[PDB]
Amino acid sequence: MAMQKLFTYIYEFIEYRKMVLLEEKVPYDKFVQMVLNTGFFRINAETLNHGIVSVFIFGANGKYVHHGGDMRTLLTNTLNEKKHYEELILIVDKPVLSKKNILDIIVEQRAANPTIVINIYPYHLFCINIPKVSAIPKHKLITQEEAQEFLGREYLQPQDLMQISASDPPVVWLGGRPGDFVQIERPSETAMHAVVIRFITKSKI
Amino acid sequence: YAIKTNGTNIFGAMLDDNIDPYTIVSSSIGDTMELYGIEAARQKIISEIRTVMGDKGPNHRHLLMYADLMTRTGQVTSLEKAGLNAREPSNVLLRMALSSPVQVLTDAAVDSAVNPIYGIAAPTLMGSVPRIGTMYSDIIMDEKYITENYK
Amino acid sequence: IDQKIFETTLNIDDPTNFCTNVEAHLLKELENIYVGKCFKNSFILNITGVIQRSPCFIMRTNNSGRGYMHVRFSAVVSYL
Amino acid sequence: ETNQGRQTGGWYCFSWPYRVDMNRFFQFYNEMPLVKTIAHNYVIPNGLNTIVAYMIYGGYNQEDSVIVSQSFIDRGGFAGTFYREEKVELESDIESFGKPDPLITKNLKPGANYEKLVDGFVPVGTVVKKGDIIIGKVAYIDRSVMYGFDEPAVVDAVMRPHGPNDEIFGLMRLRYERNLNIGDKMSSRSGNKGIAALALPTSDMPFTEDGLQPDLIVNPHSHPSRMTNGQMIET
Amino acid sequence: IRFNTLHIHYHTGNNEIIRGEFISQPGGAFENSSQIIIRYMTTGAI
Amino acid sequence: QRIQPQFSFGRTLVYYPRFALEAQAYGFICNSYIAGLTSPEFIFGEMNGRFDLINKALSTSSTGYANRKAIFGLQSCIVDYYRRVSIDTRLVQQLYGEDGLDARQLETVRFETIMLSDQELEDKFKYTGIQSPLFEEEFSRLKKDRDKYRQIFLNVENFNFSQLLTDVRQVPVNVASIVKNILLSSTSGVLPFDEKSILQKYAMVKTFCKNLPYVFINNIQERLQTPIPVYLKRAASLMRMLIRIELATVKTLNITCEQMSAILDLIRLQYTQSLINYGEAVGILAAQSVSEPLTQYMLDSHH
Amino acid sequence: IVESPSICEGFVQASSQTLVIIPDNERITSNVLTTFEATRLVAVRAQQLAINGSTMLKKKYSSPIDIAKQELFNRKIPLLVMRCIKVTPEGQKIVEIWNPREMGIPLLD
Amino acid sequence: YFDAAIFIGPTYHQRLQKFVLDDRYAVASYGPTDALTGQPLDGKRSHGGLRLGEMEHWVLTAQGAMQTIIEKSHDDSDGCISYICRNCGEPAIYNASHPIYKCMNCDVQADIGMVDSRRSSIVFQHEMRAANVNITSVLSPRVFQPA
Amino acid sequence: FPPTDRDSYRTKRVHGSGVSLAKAFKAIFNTSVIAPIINGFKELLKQTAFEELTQRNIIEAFSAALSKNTASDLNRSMEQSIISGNKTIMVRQRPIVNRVSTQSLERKNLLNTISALRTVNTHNSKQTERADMMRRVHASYPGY
Amino acid sequence: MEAGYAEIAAVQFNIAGDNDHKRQGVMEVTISNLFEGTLPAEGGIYDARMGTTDHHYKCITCSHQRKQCMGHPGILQMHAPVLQPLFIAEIRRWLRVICLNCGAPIVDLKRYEHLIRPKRLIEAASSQTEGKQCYVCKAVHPKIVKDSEDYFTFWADQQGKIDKLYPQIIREIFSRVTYDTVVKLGRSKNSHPEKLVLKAIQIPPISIRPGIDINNVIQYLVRKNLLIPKDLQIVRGQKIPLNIDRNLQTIQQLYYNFLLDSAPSIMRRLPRKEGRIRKSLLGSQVWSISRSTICGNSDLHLDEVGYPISFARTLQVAETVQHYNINRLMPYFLNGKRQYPGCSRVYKQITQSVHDIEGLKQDFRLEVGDILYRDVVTGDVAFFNRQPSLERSSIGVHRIVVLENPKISTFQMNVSACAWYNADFDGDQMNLWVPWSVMSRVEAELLCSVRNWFISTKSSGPVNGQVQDSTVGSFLLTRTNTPMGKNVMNKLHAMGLFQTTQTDPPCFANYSPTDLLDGKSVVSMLLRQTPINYQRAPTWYSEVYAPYMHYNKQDISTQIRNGELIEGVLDKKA
DNA sequence: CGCAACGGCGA
DNA sequence: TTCGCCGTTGCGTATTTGTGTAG
RNA sequence: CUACACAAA
Ligand SMILES: [Mg+2]
Ligand SMILES: [Zn+2]
Ligand SMILES: [Zn+2]
Ligand SMILES: [Zn+2]
Repeated sequence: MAMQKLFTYIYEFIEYRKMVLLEEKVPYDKFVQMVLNTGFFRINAETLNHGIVSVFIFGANGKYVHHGGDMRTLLTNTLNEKKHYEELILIVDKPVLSKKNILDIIVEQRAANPTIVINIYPYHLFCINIPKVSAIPKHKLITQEEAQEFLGREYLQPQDLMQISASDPPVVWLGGRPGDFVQIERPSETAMHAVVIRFITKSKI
Repeated sequence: YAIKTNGTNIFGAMLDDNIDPYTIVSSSIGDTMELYGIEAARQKIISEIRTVMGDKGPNHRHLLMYADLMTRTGQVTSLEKAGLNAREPSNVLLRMALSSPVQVLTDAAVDSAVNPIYGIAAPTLMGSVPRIGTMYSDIIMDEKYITENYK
Repeated sequence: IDQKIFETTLNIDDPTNFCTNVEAHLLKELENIYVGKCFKNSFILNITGVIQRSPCFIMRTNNSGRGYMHVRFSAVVSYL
Repeated sequence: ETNQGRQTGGWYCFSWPYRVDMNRFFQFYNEMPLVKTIAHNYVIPNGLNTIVAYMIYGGYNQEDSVIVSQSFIDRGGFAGTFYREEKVELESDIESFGKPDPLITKNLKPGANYEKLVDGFVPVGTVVKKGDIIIGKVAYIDRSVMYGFDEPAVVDAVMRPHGPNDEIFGLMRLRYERNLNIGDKMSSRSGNKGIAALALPTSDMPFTEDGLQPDLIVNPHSHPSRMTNGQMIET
Repeated sequence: IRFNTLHIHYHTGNNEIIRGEFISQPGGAFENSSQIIIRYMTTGAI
Repeated sequence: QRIQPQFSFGRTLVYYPRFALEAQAYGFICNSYIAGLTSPEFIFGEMNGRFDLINKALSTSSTGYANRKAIFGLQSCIVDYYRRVSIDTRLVQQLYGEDGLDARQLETVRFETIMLSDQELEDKFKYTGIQSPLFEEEFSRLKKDRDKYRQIFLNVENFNFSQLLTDVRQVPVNVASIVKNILLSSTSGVLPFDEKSILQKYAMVKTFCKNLPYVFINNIQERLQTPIPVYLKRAASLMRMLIRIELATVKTLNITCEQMSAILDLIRLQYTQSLINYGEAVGILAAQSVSEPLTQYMLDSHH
Repeated sequence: IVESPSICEGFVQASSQTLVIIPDNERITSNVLTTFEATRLVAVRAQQLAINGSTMLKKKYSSPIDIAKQELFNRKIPLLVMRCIKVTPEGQKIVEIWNPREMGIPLLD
Repeated sequence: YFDAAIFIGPTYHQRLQKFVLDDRYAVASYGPTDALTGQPLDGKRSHGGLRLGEMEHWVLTAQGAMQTIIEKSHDDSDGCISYICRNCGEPAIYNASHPIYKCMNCDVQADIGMVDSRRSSIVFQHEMRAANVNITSVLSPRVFQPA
Repeated sequence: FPPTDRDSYRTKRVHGSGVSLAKAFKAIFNTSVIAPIINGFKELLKQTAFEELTQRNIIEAFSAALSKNTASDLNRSMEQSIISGNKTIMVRQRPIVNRVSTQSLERKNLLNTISALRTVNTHNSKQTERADMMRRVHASYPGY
Repeated sequence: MEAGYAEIAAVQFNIAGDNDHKRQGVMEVTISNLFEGTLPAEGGIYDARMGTTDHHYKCITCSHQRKQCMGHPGILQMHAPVLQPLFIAEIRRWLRVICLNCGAPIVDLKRYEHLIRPKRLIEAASSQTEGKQCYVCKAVHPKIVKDSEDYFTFWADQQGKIDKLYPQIIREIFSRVTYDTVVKLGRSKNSHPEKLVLKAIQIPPISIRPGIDINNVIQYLVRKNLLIPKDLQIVRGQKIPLNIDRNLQTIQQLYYNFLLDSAPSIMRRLPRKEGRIRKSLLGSQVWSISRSTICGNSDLHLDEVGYPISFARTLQVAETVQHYNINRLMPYFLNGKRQYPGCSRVYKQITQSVHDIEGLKQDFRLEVGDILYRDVVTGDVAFFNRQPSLERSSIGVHRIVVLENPKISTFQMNVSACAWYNADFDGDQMNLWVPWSVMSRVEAELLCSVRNWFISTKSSGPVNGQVQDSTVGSFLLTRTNTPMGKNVMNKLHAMGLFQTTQTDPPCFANYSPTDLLDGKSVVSMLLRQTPINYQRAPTWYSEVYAPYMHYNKQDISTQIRNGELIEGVLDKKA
């Protein structure tokens, strides 16, 4: 089921992002009952730069994913705590991604907190180990210095590169922000694997 | 032994615990793009075009050209008008040459579009000749050589 | 009467012979084209000298084989 | 074959000499098929019973080409007359038929012959070629008719019929002597199209032990994919 | 098409399920012909 | 499918009864062309032939519209001076065809080491004639190339429906053919053992493989030994691996050092002659090459 | 009230550019002429030999095309190849100037 | 003699009324042109023509030809010379023989450039201008090697 | 029951010359004889009284609309319906559809002439199912 | 002043307003008369100032004789403003976005700031904007309803009080709009809505309306504009007389039919397969080109095309006379149009005029810089093309072989060259043009020669080879056994196999007349020139025929070692 | 004939 | 209030060749 | 020039 896969792979996502957990991994039954009762499950992780990443796993039928008022209240209360808050990851069912009320709430909360990154993702983005999918080539983020020297050698601007959405599943698991560069090792049936660099653009939704 | 289904539900198959979720192959490019990304979608485009091509198909680099053209923006664009609008919004002359010249011209006029002259259709529609092929590199005269040799 | 900087692209109908002496031929051609005629709100009396030019690019949009060359030059003009 | 059986040259009309027809071909010699069908009880057969050798002969009949006997062409095989017409109206009293006067004129044609004209028309039986002027119409503004075709023609018939207002016009008939040329399309009754690629003299054409030689040499490779066994059985 | 005959067409999506076209000729070949169309819509109306 | 009952309710032709069960009623022709079909058999054959003619007639328009749309969507893709494919200035490919090669300059050669097991890889390619670690690292390089090829194309197998791994690839240069020709034209015969010659040949093949990605740049940067971009290093992977397979020590024992130098320069020349030209309208080439099989895909639709 | 001026009045033509020639040791393009480049060189040279007549070919040819082909093959062509790499938007045209007489000539035959 | 016996016999053959003398056509560099586009007329009937269509231009472009696209589509077609002011981007009025050097836009600051075009493209731009769409041609900037 | 087979000749009719020219004649006549003469009678009864005009006055109004501007356009209209074949032809400042389809008798040979006179034309896309199905050899064709 | 060489780098598209038309126009159209004698009426729509379509007069504006004159526009000062037909939807969108009393944007402008600029105004016009209260002037916005009859009439349904929004009223409403509103709506400064109402339209150059049906529409519009009073003024709710209303409607409908009708419009020449773009711009009609039926010629090389001599004397090659080629060009000049090879025209450098050779008896002097147009000769390069041109090889360059037989009018080609063009000899016709320019000839020889298309760009494999007669002939020649015994020939027939090969024949001096040579021996003698290694089973050996037949062991395995056909037959596979 | 904006009115 | 729906408009439907016929 | 018709590949 979506909840079980989410529970088993969200910590794989957190560890793949090179983050350490701040709480104890509760049992699956406790996680699902907390989602049903509270309406969401919160996971807090610490990045290598001591930033805080909050992963909110919203239940399908919860009150936070169909009424914009509760979503606004939750986001405001969670963004007012004394934490560094490098990024907020909100995980919802795919239909919630089309709700203009919740999307507008996310937009205004992002505008009100420009420093903080807030992203809303569907369930399927964390229901599998995305980097281990066979069809997905190995994505990797390159530093701005390596990208700058690549662009200088190629006489290119970042806007001349092929683009990749920040909401791309491999980019999400990488953690790439818009304006960054991601190097991709794609298999080639002409040259037996090739390397490409894509510019990360604004995330869809 | 594997299972070949009718209909694509990649997410549903990943949720299922009786099939390998890391080797799910779906014939649909939209599901692959939504579930896996633009690189997997480009590989899916290559595979689907190759399947359509048949036994006597073209070289693989032409399928690569198709798939890289359609996925260059990070989203799967088409070979229709909408794909040209997404990939070359400012190429008013090429989009006019494709189809609907009056509508493209009207939108260009109200949009104050600036059309750099590149490619094939844009230089051709202005009576010029594309800067490709024998005219990609421009020739300059060797002044030193002519001065020291062609007295 | 004062010096004014002008920008123009010439046309070189014999690029091979022109490049044997680019400076002399360029001055001759500039004096021929811009001798005592109005050009850009100025009468330009005579060419003082070329201050910047281009390689003799071969014309690309026709099969003539001719070259053009851009030349930015100084000259004395008669404004009134 | 249904398509090709209707473009076949032959006796396109039995009253052709009284018709001023355009782009019409009258083939002199027609034969009943040696293996006829019931269609020839009701329509005239167009074509000839050519002797056809199904063989490779120098590779000149590959990919639907046919090698023809130059002698068979010379003897009248598929030879005929091609017909064109030139109908020019007189409009009103302003225009008339006559040789333009070069001194006055208004718009005399440059490079045109303007000779070979009697009473405004080239006489019957006179060869006309390219820039020659046929039917001299003058209004004096020159409105003459130039020949134009790269193939010379012989004026076959000239008349001045009365239009449906008791007004005269032109309608001269031009005649072309059309032998079987290299590049002329031939076909069998089974639908096997062919372009005449090579014409060989009688001494260059293959012959059987008893002296039989073909009119056409047809590549055997035209058969296996096209399955035109009816032609094979008919032979 | 033959006249005085009904042409039932499962034509296709535009809220119309099926149509029946009948062209009626008073009895000759040159008399004025009036065509009736009997639609069956998705809404249920005939 | 067979002849559908189009004549009436349950009837295929006026010659066959309603709900006929015999095979001939639904388009089974028991006669050959030489025997001559009967009237209903000829009607069924005419149905088939007319269907083929209609297919040929309408596929032209459908494929022509598709081809024009593809041409206009792809025509702006032009190879630039880096051999990338770009629209104006925006990149479409980092390297054309991901190897930067002209489609007219490719040969299908076999990679011997792909299907070889671990033992037969040692037996055929591990050279034991000089107790040196150079040949140990050469065999390690060969084994690692084989493993990388296997991993990549096994993954390609995994994310495809029925795209099987093959050991044959299209490469600009057939190194095996060049080696064979130089062997044939060699004046000498079986070379005597020469450790210095063998070591020098191995070292020069290793240097040639290391400098192989410089065919994509020039001889100036090769002389200056400037850094090679990662994508250019990947583009030369297949040819590097083939050169290591075919110019291995075990297969170049009878090759003299100057013969191997000639081999390497011939390989480099052939590689240089195979690269796609600057300014090639490769989008139009792709549109044509993919539109041509679309006509045959339409023509084969009824199968 | 607003009265729209003509487009030409609000149109600034362009900034003139300065040719930035990449140094010889920094050129990254191919030292081998492309077939397009060699063909264009021979075509330009042959047309110029049609308008001029002066050549450095010891062997005499009766066709400008033959003279131009031999000049390219014998490394005596009086032309240069300029490969425009980048157009910097500060007003710089970055090019690589290549000498065909020192370049690798493609097959062309 | 051939080693194989050859199948030879009377097969009824038909001469299809497609004559190469009618089908063949060759035109020189001159003839009647269209009044509007300035291109040759259409085909043999009009005594001038034969069309290099869209697909032929695609094939010549894929070959990277040019200089043949130039010859055919400009020299053997409606190729002409356009004049653009380079200061307003609008077409200018230039005449070398009878000296005219002007543009109806900015007058004293006119820098007329000689732009190779086709009469079809000039007509196309005039038709877009007739629909009240202003077409301004930027023209390539002049480049100078550093002093 | 299945829908109507649009290609079956069960529910098809071939109309040629008789029906076609008859309908064209009806349409042209209603416009070039009845309506001219109606206008003539309206003018006669408007700019002239009644009960005083003789029998010949009616005959003169009758021939006025038919011996003037008539028999040179209806004949012309029928000739235009025969020749050409464009959809609409001009008949007295009003166009009507040309319901008769004709082709030139191309005398390539006698067989071509007979076949042209024996051709059934179906004068009305290319990638629909209808476009494919209506070009097929239908099962109702044999013998007809 | 030597207009320098220039190239167009970019093209900008903008809405043309009254100021643009006034500035660009070379005249103002005042009188509706067409002609004044043999010259066009000055002030009319045919005025020579706007170009020349006849050769009887020049342009006045540029003094060019028709061909060099590109045409010039003229202004038509309209007594009543008209809307721009191309931007009726833009006028409608701008109308239901701003208050029709002060030009203020009665819309949540701050709401539309995140949107992309092109969609901003469309979204803003998708809002309610009906009965909305203004801010600057505090007025109620009427409902703008597009007329259902024509394409250009607007109403303001203000609480059921419908009034016509005449283009003068719309012009005032749009003039009250500030540039800040236009910028904040995602439009540009050059896209101000005031441009959408045309006081002075542009009369197109005569170059685009030549011949004395589109001119009828312009003449009608001019003469109907003369009917409107010069100082006609309309304000909101004027209730003008019906006559003026009809005249205004007819003028606006005439402009709409002139630009966007369906006489064909200006904008109806653009679309479709036969429109301006696809027919005149993306394709072209060309001179110096030939077309004829193609037939087969086994004696032509694969890179050779047979050209009838009649076509070789029609198509010409432009040879500029210089010192290095005067002696070679002399025979062409002397032959003239009388004998082949000859010439047709000579371009004089010091005259700038061409002269036909038949009339050039008095010249007899070829100068350096003269251009001689000589006949096509054997060895010239020609472009061969078959339609449809689907592949890269559909246009290839062949060496011309002139067929001096006058009875041949076909384009002869080798049967193996047909694979490039997907051609056969059942009636196919092909275009052939001979490059005459030096540049095009150079590039035809070096770039477009059919040797470059031997390998498919599509499949990366070979395109040409033996077809039909040659495939079965290779099989018959290389098969081991014939029904007569071993497949051997004596020395005379082995020699005769090489008679028409057109290369250097091999040596048979070591073979006696009595000696017997296998077919594989002579094949190897041919293949030794280009030694290759080949080992593959032939097409002849099939497993579907293996249970039957008796396959000869030497026939079912083709092997070539350094050009020696060791064994096996040569057929389709090889 | 199909495809796709669209933009106005029901939700 | 934000979206579906639905008439309602446009756009487009291989290429290159010939011959007619008429308006 | 705008239909339309007949044809070719
Ligand atoms: Mg054919
Ligand atoms: Zn200006
Ligand atoms: Zn002019
Ligand atoms: Zn207000």
